[PDB]
Amino acid sequence: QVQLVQSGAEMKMPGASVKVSCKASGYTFTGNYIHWVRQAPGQGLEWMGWIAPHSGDTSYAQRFQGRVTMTGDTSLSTAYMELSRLRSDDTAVYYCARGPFPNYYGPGSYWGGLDFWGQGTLVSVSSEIVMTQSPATLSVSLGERATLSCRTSQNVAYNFAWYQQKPGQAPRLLIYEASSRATGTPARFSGSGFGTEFTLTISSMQSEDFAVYYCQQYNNWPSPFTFGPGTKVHIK
Amino acid sequence: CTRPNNNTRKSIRIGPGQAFYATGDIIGDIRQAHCNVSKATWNETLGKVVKQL
Amino acid sequence: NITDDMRGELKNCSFNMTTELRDKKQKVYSLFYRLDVVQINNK
Ligand SMILES: *[C@@H]1O[C@H](CO)[C@@H](O[C@@H]2O[C@H](CO)[C@@H](O[C@@H]3O[C@H](CO[C@H]4O[C@H](CO[C@H]5O[C@H](CO)[C@@H](O)[C@H](O)[C@@H]5O)[C@@H](O)[C@H](O[C@H]5O[C@H](CO)[C@@H](O)[C@H](O)[C@@H]5O)[C@@H]4O)[C@@H](O)[C@H](O[C@H]4O[C@H](CO)[C@@H](O)[C@H](O)[C@@H]4O)[C@@H]3O)[C@H](O)[C@H]2NC(C)=O)[C@H](O)[C@H]1NC(C)=O
Ligand SMILES: *[C@@H]1O[C@H](CO)[C@@H](O[C@@H]2O[C@H](CO)[C@@H](O[C@@H]3O[C@H](CO[C@H]4O[C@H](CO)[C@@H](O)[C@H](O)[C@@H]4O)[C@@H](O)[C@H](O[C@H]4O[C@H](CO)[C@@H](O)[C@H](O)[C@@H]4O)[C@@H]3O)[C@H](O)[C@H]2NC(C)=O)[C@H](O)[C@H]1NC(C)=O
Ligand SMILES: *[C@@H]1O[C@H](CO)[C@@H](O[C@@H]2O[C@H](CO)[C@@H](O[C@@H]3O[C@H](CO)[C@@H](O)[C@H](O)[C@@H]3O)[C@H](O)[C@H]2NC(C)=O)[C@H](O)[C@H]1NC(C)=O
Ligand SMILES: *[C@@H]1O[C@H](CO)[C@@H](O[C@@H]2O[C@H](CO)[C@@H](O[C@@H]3O[C@H](CO)[C@@H](O)[C@H](O)[C@@H]3O)[C@H](O)[C@H]2NC(C)=O)[C@H](O)[C@H]1NC(C)=O
Ligand SMILES: *[C@@H]1O[C@H](CO)[C@@H](O)[C@H](O)[C@H]1NC(C)=O
Repeated sequence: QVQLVQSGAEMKMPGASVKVSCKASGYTFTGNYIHWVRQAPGQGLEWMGWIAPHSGDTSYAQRFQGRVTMTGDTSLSTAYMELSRLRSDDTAVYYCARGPFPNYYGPGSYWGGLDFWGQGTLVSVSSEIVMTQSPATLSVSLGERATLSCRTSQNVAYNFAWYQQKPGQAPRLLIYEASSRATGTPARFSGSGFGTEFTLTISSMQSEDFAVYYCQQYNNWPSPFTFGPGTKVHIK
Repeated sequence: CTRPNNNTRKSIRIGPGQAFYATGDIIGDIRQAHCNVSKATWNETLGKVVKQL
Repeated sequence: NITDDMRGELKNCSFNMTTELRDKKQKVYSLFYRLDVVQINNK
């Protein structure tokens, strides 16, 4: 099925530079915009920018623009990301992720969420912040209902999404557009909210559900993507 | 009007000699083809038509 | 892309096709719109 495979890990001090690659398979590579996102240790995810291989247009986080370069070698079905002059904000697992399919009733960038993710590649230098989640951990027994909350420092486009992550594995998309369920996701999961606060619900828990859950605000623009600290649903 | 499908053409040599262009694969923004119309413009012009009527 | 917004509209059809080598045929495939094809009587 659709798959994104990345390059190997590295350790860095602020001031240094790093280059990471991402090979896609399973779909027409040029058809979809590729986001670059990262997730620092003891920290939540961060959006670097995206490149549309079809047009070659790119969008960069204001934070990133001077320092980063995104390229795409369509023959290779590969996307590349290079970042110079590392600084604290720099170190994390770096993930590439494809945007989703276009939607029937969607405004522009409504499908800007991260539909499919690579496993991510680790690079470590110094440190970064945003959205807030609670509870930090949720202990439950299979069958109970789980409710997760996310408070944002800013209001949102209704472009809010939730992701599920077993560590060491690629993150997976649960809900998109605050309440639209991803394909392949069960009815058990549902989401809702507005403004600063949003929530995810799992009506009845299954053993597969234990993982970490993250909320994310997404849009067209550079500053627009932001993610929460994550909530761990552990069994017990 | 738009057809957002970067599809290929797996041409098949169903000769002898003559070639056929079959449909390869469909990739890209899998959305239904559709047309975009300026709504206020339509409403305005339609009105002008109704005047005649 | 699951589940189904596109409604398919095309079928992954295959068939024994006569080639340049009038003799030995070749199993090929092509995507057709369901507006072009109709069920006789996979199917
Ligand atoms: C919609 O989706 C489609 C997917 O089908 C997508 O098509 C890609 O479009 C991009 C953008 O133009 C292409 O990348 C360009 O490549 C230019 C060089 O092109 C030549 O070489 C290609 C490589 O050949 C090898 O690899 C392929 C891998 O797929 C393999 O099959 C081959 O056997 C070979 O080993 C080759 O694919 C390409 O062929 C296309 O064109 C010929 C006619 O020329 C046609 O017969 C083919 O059917 C095929 O469509 C060709 O021979 C490169 O110069 C170019 O660069 C410009 O832009 C960048 C922007 O940054 C600059 O860096 C650069 O300086 C130039 O300005 C660009 O990178 C990509 O190869 C397409 N093909 C495939 C299969 O993905 C569309 O882009 C999507 N968008 C729309 C709406 O079209
Ligand atoms: C039907 O398809 C046609 C094309 O076939 C589309 O045409 C576009 O129509 C809009 C409206 O007439 C045009 O937008 C206007 O263009 C002005 C100039 O744009 C170019 O130049 C500027 C610098 O002047 C560049 O920044 C820009 O990238 C362009 O290269 C802008 O000055 C206008 O901006 C003002 O109005 C917009 C809102 O429309 C505000 O957001 C701005 O802040 C500002 O006030 C404006 O964008 C557009 O250029 C036309 N395109 C072309 C190819 O001519 C229709 O959009 C399309 N309809 C549908 C529904 O898609
Ligand atoms: C062209 O494709 C058709 C299917 O679209 C292939 O049909 C297959 O044709 C053979 C010969 O008629 C059938 O084999 C016979 O089947 C019976 C019962 O299974 C068995 O008793 C015989 O020993 C023999 O194998 C086969 O079943 C049939 N397949 C189906 C789906 O009906 C044909 O083979 C294709 N030609 C090319 C060159 O591949
Ligand atoms: C549409 O039907 C066609 C057949 O008419 C299917 O073709 C199959 O396409 C895949 C992808 O190109 C081929 O798989 C690849 O095969 C090679 C060699 O076996 C293997 O190395 C790869 O790992 C991969 O599996 C497959 O062989 C090809 N089948 C034939 C008969 O050529 C296609 O899958 C169909 N699509 C749908 C959605 O079912
Ligand atoms: C079209 O405008 C006329 C007034 O000019 C109005 O009576 C009618 O409601 C309008 N239609 C749309 C869809 O707004």
